[PDB]
Amino acid sequence: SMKIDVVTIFPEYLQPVRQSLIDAGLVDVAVHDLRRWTHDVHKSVDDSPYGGGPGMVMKPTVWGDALDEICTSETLLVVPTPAGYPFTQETAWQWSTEDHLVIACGRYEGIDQRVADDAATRMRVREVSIGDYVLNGGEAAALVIIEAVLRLVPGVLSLLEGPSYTRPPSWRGMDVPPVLLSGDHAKIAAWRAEQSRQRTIERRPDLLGFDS
Amino acid sequence: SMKIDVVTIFPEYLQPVRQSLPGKAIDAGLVDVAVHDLRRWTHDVHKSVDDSPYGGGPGMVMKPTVWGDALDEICTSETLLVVPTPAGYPFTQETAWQWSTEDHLVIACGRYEGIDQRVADDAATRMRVREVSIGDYVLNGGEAAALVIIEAVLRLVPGVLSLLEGPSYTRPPSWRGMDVPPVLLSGDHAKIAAWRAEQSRQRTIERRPDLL
Ligand SMILES: COc1ccc(-c2cc(N)[nH]n2)cc1
Ligand SMILES: COc1ccc(-c2cc(N)[nH]n2)cc1
Repeated sequence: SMKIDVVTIFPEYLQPVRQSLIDAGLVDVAVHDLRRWTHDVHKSVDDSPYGGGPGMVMKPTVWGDALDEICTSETLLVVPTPAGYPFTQETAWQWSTEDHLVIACGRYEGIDQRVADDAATRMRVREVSIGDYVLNGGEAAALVIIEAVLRLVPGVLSLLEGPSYTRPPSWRGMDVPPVLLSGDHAKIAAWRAEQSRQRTIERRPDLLGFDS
Repeated sequence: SMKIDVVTIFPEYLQPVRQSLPGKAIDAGLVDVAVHDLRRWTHDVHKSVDDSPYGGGPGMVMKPTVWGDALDEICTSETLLVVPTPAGYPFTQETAWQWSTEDHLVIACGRYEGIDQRVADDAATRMRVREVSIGDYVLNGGEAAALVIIEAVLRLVPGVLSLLEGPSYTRPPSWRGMDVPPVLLSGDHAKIAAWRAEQSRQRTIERRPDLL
């Protein structure tokens, strides 16, 4: 059993998770509007940065009140950010056995650093990046993290994968590799091992300890 | 002026994209995103999109005949065909900048174990094809990756909407016992810039030593 809470100023962006990645009852996912923890009539969640810079920063006060209500000492607080530790398959396996994830989604130029720092005095906190590109906010990263983690949960139970094929054996004058039709398990395993190592050196040489 | 077509068996998953697009950019004709149900191009009464893998293995493979008809209708010679896959070349910020000046992106979203390799190989004989990964984790299908790519590319198109960045702060100057670093309130802007550079250097050493 896992519970996931997502906090955001754009709750509508999280609807793609509504169609189960939940239907079984293994996991429960809930989405919260950050603005519900404001108190002024304009529901202001942002202010200009100290020390200069472009754009706006999310205020710590509103975030602190939201996390106070949602989190406990058992919670793993997840904060997507381009400046984070890398989120990898290893991370996904680690988080797949957690009881409670809370994902805090930033907008504007980001969240006041004291939010994560205050939270770390009460619970475990992980600032993470899902890849070396920049988004407008954390919501799409939240969807990626939820999908990668939930598929590993017990109950929903290196090198690059090579190419796959299915019927018909000839299509537009292009043939499925004959070894794959041969029924020879040893030869098929060897061919697939070689396609994978060939794809890896071409596309991801870093995975085998080479440059670029 | 960019057109994006997305092809998927789960069209509702791409809901956040159309919802995040400002009317002004659509009205100005800067961007158009369209989502297509792959089952529109199936041949049989059961609307089949998958079949068993040649050479054996777990799961299923998406049929080349269905995908071939879909891409024949949607793509032209000027199309950049994007195929998300864990076995792809890395999608990075430089990729996003490159794709931001394209006239037509088509994103082919896989499910099951992937798409028969002859689909991409045939398409590459008449248009540019890019198989790409958005990070070193595995998803159930390409839809969440399509959301990430669309957001990272379109935020670089005007008006559509090295080292790691250090921490950001805003009001109040003191919160839950934590003060904003006094240098940021000093009015010494050369010193502030040097402080930010050192914060960035330390964060990069701790979280991303690969960047150094
Ligand atoms: C403003 O709030 C955010 C939160 C997260 C991101 C992000 C994370 C990654 N790997 N790319 N972009 C950007 C902005
Ligand atoms: C079966 O269709 C897909 C398509 C893409 C993926 C993917 C891409 C990345 N970076 N992780 N997972 C998985 C399955």
